[PDB]
Amino acid sequence: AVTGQVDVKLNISTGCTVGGSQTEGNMNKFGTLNFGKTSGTWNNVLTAEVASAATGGNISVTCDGTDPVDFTVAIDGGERTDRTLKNTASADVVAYNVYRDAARTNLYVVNQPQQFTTVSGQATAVPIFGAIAPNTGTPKAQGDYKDTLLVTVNF
Amino acid sequence: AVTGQVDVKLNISTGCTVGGSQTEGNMNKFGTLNFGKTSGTWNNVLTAEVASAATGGNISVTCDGTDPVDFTVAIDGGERTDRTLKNTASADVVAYNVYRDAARTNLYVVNQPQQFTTVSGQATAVPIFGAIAPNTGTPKAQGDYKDTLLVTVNF
Amino acid sequence: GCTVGGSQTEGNMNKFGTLNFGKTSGTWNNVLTAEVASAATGGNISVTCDGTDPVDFTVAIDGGERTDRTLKNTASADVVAYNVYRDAARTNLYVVNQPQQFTTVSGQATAVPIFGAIAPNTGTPKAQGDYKDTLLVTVNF
Amino acid sequence: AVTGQVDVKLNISTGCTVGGSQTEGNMNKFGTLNFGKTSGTWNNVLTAEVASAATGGNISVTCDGTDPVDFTVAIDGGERTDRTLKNTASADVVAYNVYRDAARTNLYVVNQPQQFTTVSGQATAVPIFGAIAPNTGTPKAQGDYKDTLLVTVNF
Amino acid sequence: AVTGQVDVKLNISTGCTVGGSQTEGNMNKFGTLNFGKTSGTWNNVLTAEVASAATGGNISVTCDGTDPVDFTVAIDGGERTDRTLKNTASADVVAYNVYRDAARTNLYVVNQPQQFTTVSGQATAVPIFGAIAPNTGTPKAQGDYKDTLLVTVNF
Amino acid sequence: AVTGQVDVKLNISTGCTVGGSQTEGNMNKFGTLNFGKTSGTWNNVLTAEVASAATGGNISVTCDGTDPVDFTVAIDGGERTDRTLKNTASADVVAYNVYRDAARTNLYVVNQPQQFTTVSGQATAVPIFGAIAPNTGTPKAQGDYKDTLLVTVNF
Amino acid sequence: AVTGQVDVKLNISTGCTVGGSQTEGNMNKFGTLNFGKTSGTWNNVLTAEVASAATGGNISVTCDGTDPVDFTVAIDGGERTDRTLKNTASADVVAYNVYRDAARTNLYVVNQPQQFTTVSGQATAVPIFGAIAPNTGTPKAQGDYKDTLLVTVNF
Amino acid sequence: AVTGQVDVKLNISTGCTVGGSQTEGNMNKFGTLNFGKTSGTWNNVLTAEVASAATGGNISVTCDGTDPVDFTVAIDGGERTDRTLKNTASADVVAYNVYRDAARTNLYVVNQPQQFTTVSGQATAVPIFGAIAPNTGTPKAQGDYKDTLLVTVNF
Amino acid sequence: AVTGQVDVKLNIST
Repeated sequence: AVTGQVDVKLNISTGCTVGGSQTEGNMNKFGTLNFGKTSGTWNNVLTAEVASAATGGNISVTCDGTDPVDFTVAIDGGERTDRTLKNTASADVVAYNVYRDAARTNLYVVNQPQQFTTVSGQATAVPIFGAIAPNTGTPKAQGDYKDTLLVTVNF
Repeated sequence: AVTGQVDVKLNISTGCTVGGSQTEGNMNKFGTLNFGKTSGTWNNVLTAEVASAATGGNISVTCDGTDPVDFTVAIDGGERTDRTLKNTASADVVAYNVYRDAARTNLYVVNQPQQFTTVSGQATAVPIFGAIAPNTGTPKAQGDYKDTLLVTVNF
Repeated sequence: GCTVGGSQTEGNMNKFGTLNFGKTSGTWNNVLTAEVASAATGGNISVTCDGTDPVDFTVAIDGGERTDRTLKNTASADVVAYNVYRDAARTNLYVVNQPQQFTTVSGQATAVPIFGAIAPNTGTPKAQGDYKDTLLVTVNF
Repeated sequence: AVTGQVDVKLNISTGCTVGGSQTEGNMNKFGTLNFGKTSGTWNNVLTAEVASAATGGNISVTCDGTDPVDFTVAIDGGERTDRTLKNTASADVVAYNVYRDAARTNLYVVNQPQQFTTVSGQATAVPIFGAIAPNTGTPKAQGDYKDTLLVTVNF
Repeated sequence: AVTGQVDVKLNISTGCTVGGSQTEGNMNKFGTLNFGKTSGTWNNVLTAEVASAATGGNISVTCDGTDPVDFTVAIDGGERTDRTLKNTASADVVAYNVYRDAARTNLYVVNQPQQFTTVSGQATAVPIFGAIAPNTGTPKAQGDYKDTLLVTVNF
Repeated sequence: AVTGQVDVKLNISTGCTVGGSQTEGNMNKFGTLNFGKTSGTWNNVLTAEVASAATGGNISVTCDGTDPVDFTVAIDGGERTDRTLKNTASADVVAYNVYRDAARTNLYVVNQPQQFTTVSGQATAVPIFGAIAPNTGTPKAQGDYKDTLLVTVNF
Repeated sequence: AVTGQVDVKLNISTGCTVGGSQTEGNMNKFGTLNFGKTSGTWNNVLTAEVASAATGGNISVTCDGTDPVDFTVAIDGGERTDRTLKNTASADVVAYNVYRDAARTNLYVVNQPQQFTTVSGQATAVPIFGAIAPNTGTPKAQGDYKDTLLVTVNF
Repeated sequence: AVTGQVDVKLNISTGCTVGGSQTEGNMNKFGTLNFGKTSGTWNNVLTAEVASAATGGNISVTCDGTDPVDFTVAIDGGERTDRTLKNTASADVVAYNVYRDAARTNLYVVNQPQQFTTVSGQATAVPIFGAIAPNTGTPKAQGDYKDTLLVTVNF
Repeated sequence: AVTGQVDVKLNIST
């Protein structure tokens, strides 16, 4: 019998809120990274942007205050922690990655706070640009591949 | 004068130990559930994970032996027994809950042994995922809200 | 007078409960901690008073069989030092032979939290077996 | 701490692929819209066609299957979202537009899926015809003007 | 979803301009190759010169600078890519060709940069001499035959 | 890159044709204006008539129809645009002119449509009467002098 | 639009010249065939010789060189092509003919090169002997009858 | 190629006609100057008068009108232009002359208009009196000597 | 202008 304590805390004062999300039960549904349909072996880098579940556009984070707040954005490694989509039925995997800039260069490194700025009376967009490498080796099995990345807007 | 007996017992043989805790005086400090800063009325479900007081990551329970032991995890209802954080100065309360899975579905029911597995030469993590409902009604007073959940790793 | 609930009469001595720390290895790094379980119901000892005005009753726990709060192995002579506290944070200690004060109102039963706590033994591994002690809790007025 | 979910998806079954592109790092380089050299004030509409980065000719999109698939083509508004080329050093801008037909009539409207057809065993070309209005007012500063239009072949 | 990049460029420094054109909407109308009226079967080679839409004479290309610039001229294959005029109503076709010299010898080969010279303070003419072979076989249907050759003055 | 359009047209309905010509490659060879042999300094006006390349006589233009059509005849200024024959080897020039009537009065003015009539079931002749002024000044160098006048029968 | 070519030529080397002519504007006036005055009905063959416009005597053709050159002489059929003089006002005609020898035997056949010889340092005369048949039938109307024969000295 | 003009003229109004002639083909045969037979060396001047070919007498010129017209008579120098009769076979010549008066005094000078008068309703005779000098030197060869003098009645 | 011919003859023999 090892009984222990867990201090719970919350500082209600002046915070920042994330728009574009829908409450899926008790977990914020931020959006979808829909690469679309594809064949077994694709030569072109499959690339799609996150579509917020609430509006359809990009996640719009706004802060509540007058001075420009600096908030951070961190995305995790997905269900299996290595950014791989898994086929619903078979065990095939599809490696992918999420970048921050339009040219697929600034990668959202696993469990890292990619910095962001936000001014009063304005909503800043969180570009989560997906990208998949060209698979010109083995044709992955037919079906639907999925993953649930947890995006962590933290301060 | 009602004098009575209390039998004390301890079976020293082959037990299981919880890592990630720090001994706060004579009580094991397991960690912190830090939701962060927030405004009076938040529309998004505030959500944070427990951070072990010893390492900063998740509580890592390991057992001492060779066969996989099945240990249980039970969390209580907090200081007031209804999972509410209380403002340090005023009497305002903030209802919350702790879940076990990443999607806020498998709730750690009050005083219930949520089952867990553990194999030899490995440490299993105890995910205590916090979650707070969207308060879009009354703005709670400014300040710091706290609670001390007692996590009970028992066999 | 005032009466103590949650006890079972073991012969001619009131069995109040059990302080079960559970199973453990020779050397434990975490403070072993468990709460008293009343022998009658399984929960906490529920003391209720018989009357209309709120009575102030006291609770005193002794030092165990050997008077130094040590559990003894049933076979060998190894000992395991422990202590019983009153509050959930292991701070307010039930000092040996001391009347820790308590309140009780009419039409209500007050619980007597006897929170056990054992220090982290990271030195010598105590021998295998069962360690026991019989603390005598003294509800007096 | 606002943690949220982003569902990632990919339907590997029977897709369409775009030829004529080169993988620039992790972003598909489709081509170049080279208007050529020009003076400060040009009276003639400057006009050039996209040159695929892989072959030099037009982007050749082919689909993978037997039934004629209807795929769409969408081009965005450029780096600044208003189809303006910017001088590498100064802040001068050069407004332009991309059309689909040879007579500069069917405009690729910003973020719009201009429809397209494709049959089996054939590659369809994606004509991205550039066009710049006659500037007979102010002479833009000397140097190189650039823009990066993101072409979005989607299904 | 195959998203890709198209680099747009323009070098504003010292260019060459084409005179004799009129801006038809957003496409430069260079001129007309009017062979005139004819009967079903003509024995003489029908021959006419381009008439600039702006002045009525020959396209006058002038360069903007002091050193003699060498610019090129390229004409494409017409609407159907085989230099055939099509009847507005029926599907009859009339094969033709455009030459550069007055004796119908130096042909403007399809998609080829026929070289040209230009000196400062002077406008050079672009002779686009049309020529049609003698049709002494089948009488083409009555009506108007048309084609739109795209002339490409490039550097 | 200045890309432009050139509308090509042909009205196949009821036209007029020119006889007496031979197709030299893709250019209609109408005839020859042979002044003959001459000495360095000639006192008499050298004068000869055009000899059609097909028959040897005068160019016979006939129209295809029943109503009398009014067609025009235009002759240009020769290779150098000033009606001068050039010696094949040296740079000496011999000024000349082409008239329409037998008395060398009605001159075929440069780039001008000298009017003509034509009735059904008849061929009208196009008299191109050459004439050279008496050179009694400087003796032009020995050799052959040539020029290629482009006759333009247009409607 | 039937555009065609007319090759112009002149061989300046060693030619032959015709004397006795005057340049009437741009046409060589060779002479006059003056039959004189006559009545409505003449019984005698009216006969006169050509009188050169320059001297009054016979046309004197001389060649420029040392070897005897053989040059030809050709006379056409007059204004109406049937050797008829026309009254200036009325439509009456007077048929005539031009002979080469003094006895009216060797006729200058229409468009025919009647041969001639010429030696160095000498001028040969071109006898154009006119002759009119005796009209003893109908009296032609009063007035002046004219014609313009084109004499063609060619080599 | 020296092409030239010869104006032909005839004034049909009120003329004069010559009688006594016969049309030899297309040339008026006026008469014969028959000296008769003679020996190699004649001492007497051989003398004979012209005998008209039509009647046998003298040429009778009559004018057509009412006022007395003054017409002229001109005789040329014969075939060789020096008034010599030539033997048909050999090259011997016989010099002669034609006079106008009966006493061999008024000579018809070569190419000269010897004047004559003529009144209405009367025919005037043209005396062409021949005369040959006494040859008392060399005897000319046997045979027939001939000449054809062209008499020119002109106005 | 009425131009005409006059044949001239002489028979030198006896």
